[PDB]
Amino acid sequence: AVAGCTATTDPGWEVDAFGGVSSLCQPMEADLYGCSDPCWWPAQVPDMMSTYQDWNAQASNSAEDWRNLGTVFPKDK
Amino acid sequence: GPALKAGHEYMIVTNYPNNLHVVDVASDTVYKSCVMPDKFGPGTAMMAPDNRTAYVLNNHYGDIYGIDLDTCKNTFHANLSSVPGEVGRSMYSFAISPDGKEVYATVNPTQRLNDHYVVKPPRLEVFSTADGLEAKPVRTFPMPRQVYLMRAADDGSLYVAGPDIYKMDVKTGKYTVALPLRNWNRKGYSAPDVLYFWPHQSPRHEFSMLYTIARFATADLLYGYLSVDLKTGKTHTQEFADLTELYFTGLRSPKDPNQIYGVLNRLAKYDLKQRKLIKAANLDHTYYCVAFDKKGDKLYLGGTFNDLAVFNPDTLEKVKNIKLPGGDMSTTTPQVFIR
Amino acid sequence: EQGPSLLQNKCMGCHIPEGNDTYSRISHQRKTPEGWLMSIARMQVMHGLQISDDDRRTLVKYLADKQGLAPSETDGVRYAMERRLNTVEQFDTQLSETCGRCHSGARVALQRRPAKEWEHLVNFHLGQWPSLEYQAQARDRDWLPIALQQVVPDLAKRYPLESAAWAEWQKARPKADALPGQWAFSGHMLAKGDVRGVMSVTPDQGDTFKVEVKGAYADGTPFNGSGSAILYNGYEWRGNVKVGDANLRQVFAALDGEMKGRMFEAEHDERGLDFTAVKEGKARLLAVQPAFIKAGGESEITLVGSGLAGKPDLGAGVEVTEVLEQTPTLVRLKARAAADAKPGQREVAVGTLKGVNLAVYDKVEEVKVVPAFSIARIGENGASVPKVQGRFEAEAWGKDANGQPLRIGYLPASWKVEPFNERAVEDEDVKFAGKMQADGVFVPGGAGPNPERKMMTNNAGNLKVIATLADGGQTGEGHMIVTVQRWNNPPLP
Ligand code: HEC
Ligand code: HEC
Ligand SMILES: *NNc1ccc([N+](=O)[O-])cc1
Ligand code: NI
Repeated sequence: AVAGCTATTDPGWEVDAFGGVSSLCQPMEADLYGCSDPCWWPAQVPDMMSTYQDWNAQASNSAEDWRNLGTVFPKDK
Repeated sequence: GPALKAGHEYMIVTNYPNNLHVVDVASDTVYKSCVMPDKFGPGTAMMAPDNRTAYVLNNHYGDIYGIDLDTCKNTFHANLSSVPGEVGRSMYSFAISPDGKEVYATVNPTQRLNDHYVVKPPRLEVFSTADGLEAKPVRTFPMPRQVYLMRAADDGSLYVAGPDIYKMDVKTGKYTVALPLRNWNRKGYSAPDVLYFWPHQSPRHEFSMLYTIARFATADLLYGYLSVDLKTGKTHTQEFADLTELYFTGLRSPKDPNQIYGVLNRLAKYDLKQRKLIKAANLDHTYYCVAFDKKGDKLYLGGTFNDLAVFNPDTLEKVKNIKLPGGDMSTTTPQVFIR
Repeated sequence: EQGPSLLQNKCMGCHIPEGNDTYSRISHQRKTPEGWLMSIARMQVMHGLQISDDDRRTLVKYLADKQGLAPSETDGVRYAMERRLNTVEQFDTQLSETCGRCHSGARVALQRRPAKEWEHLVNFHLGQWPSLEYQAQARDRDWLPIALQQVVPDLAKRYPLESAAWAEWQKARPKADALPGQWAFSGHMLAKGDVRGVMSVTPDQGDTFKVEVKGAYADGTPFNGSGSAILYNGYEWRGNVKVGDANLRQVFAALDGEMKGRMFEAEHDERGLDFTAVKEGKARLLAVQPAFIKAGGESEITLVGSGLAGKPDLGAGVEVTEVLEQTPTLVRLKARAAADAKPGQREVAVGTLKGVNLAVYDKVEEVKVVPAFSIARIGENGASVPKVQGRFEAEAWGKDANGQPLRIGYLPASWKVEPFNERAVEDEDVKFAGKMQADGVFVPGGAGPNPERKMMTNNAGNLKVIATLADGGQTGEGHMIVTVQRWNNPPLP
């Protein structure tokens, strides 16, 4: 575990339960909305259940429109 | 649009933008598509006993909708936030009565005030399907925390998946532990872990879920299968393999109940009796949810992206793919039925 | 405006006035400057608060000064503000499982609240993210009862609103006028090398300043820049210095004429340097660069510090063959260690100034990769997030004359990547994960699904980072995982 990663491995986000990356979504996009819809990894992946409900508006098809997913923190400027 | 045909087999799946699609199982092609009201999330659907109306948990886990598949008409709608000052969410927890006259849903509410939140105890809310688009609780009972999947048995009883699987009387609200999970004090083993959000309406007529459990970091990881026969109420569990990889969903073939197919990064075919992997298949990408047709002659892989993978269960090889209009299926559960 | 009127004009309505510029929730918590920015940011994102970046900066400053943390209350968890995301946290299990499985446990430790405020926080979590109690390390227990009955009282005990430290800090807190002046600095950027020079801090409006960095790296690449900085709570230094073509953020703790912290790229927090500075007016010996000398070797060594006066003595066996330059903040000389010099540390000195050690060594026995474990991340390729590099250094170890282990330092090495396991070989991670450069910098692959890979998967990988010393060919091993991006990235991890 690293300070910048999640410890909730279901199978996880930035490392799986086994400590590798194989049990993760392949590709990650296959398990993106499965992570986002019910906010399974809210600290890394933005919740659409409550906080960022229109996050994937321009990316309904994550396999092809993953580039349209923006960052969520309200940075200066 | 086109009304569904009698005797014909169909499959419903929900797609990202906010679609409900009907797939003609015989030709493996999209029969028709319906646009659902409001917003998507989770999009989990189940067919009513009429083989005509689909009930969907949508609008960010806070509303249930009834949609007539022959016309795409929104015939029912129950908001889960009927209590003043609270926002209610359903963690995939909803079921339809055997006669289709009531819908149940456990609501985990949160009172949202001006400068703070207060999490409130959960509650089962009963809705009458006759109430249409403004359905309100006709009955409510207290529910324990961490409740998710629920399925109404033939005798009207409701099997509730929570820390333990409960059997609940929907008239009195009293419930008993039907199958202990957390409090399954089985020696030599740990408590089982269950992560399941796919309420399969399988041909076998059972409420089934997969679980993992350690058999005594020394512990031997195993995969198990749990099942509640919805006809008789008979409960059953059994480990079928040593955990080598993960699977999200798993179904027993209606063709051969001794074979269980699990899926996530690979589609695996197991021998329950022998507790042995008979065959595995590599996928084009991660798939969440399995679905068998009535005869068990086909196996569909759904969830994740916008395509269904059609597999031949015997050879365990992808026959074709059904590309759905729109985007990701996400955590949707492919539902098969005969119109 | 002024902090108090903005508090009322922007927070009131939702937050109840309790008298003399105090409000519900707000006046009962103490956080770091980034902690305050995060709370206000949540108000905008979650509650629709309408506030300009300027008024937000005004409120953060006001709240950071009024309700901040004493220096000792940040002890051991400063890595979070310093954006050290590869830090392996060490907290008790209850805190880690309950509160540190999503974000860092440090985000919790950088706050002080009474039990009721810790309780409101627990209700907010389960209320904003209902799935919380159905997740790993939550579904296996009665999460809410445990959190309210066990965790809240512990959090209130470990991190209380009132403390002796906070009390004394409000009285002993210095003003910003104690910072202007010349500051000699020493530092080190992983996979790049040492850096040294002088930072000129001149005053500006209020608690803000103008900053001038004059210096260079050990290799000769310049480190000159200009920027500004603000000082929160009398010690929390936050600055931005445009050095070359990159904006570097400075997160230092300025205490007793000394600044300790980290300076990283605004956009890439894995690309940074450790930073230590000493204010002029006090004689200090900051660092020796390099901090090692091989027996029977010729080497240009430079001493960094403040008020350096006298003659440099590098210990027994080390010969100062010529002082190439001797200013009060930098003394670069040529040295020669005898082939006979006994291996071990040497107390270095400039006149009567002592403080830093120089390791004389004969041979390298053991090599350690630093960091031993880290996370690299795919990015760019059209994505909204940047790549997160793997940056490494080979730490050499030997033995001194007393048979005791000797940490020599960071020695030049050759870098390569190998599959970490049978799985990584099968999927060809070394071919897709990215490229390990000769300088120890690993550049991950681009983001998105990769049609070329099995299951069109991402350019992720499970790698073994191998360093082989140029001095003797002794190898070392590290572990690096190249993973997916994260779109939610607040000021604190
Ligand atoms: C133990 C019960 C926990 C404590 C104590 C805290 N958390 Fe969390 N947390 C989570 C998110 C998604 C956020 C903020 C949104 C974002 O990061 O983008 C937070 C935030 C906090 C904060 C900041 C509070 C503020 O600014 O007012 C504190 C002090 C905090 N958390 C304490 C997510 C999660 C989560 C995953 C589902 C868990 C288990 C926890 N947090 C647990 C704790
Ligand atoms: C109404 C729409 C709000 C305005 C305007 C502001 N806040 Fe708020 N705040 C609001 C709620 C409903 C809550 C409770 C739930 C939550 O998000 O935490 C809060 C809470 C806070 C807190 C406590 C945070 C914690 O983790 O305990 C703080 C410190 C806070 N609010 C600060 C704050 C400030 C400084 C505001 C002025 C710019 C402000 N809030 C406005 C709702 C609303
Ligand atoms: N960690 N991701 C994840 C996606 C989907 C489900 N699920 O559908 O139950 C669970 C976890
Ligand atoms: Ni070694």
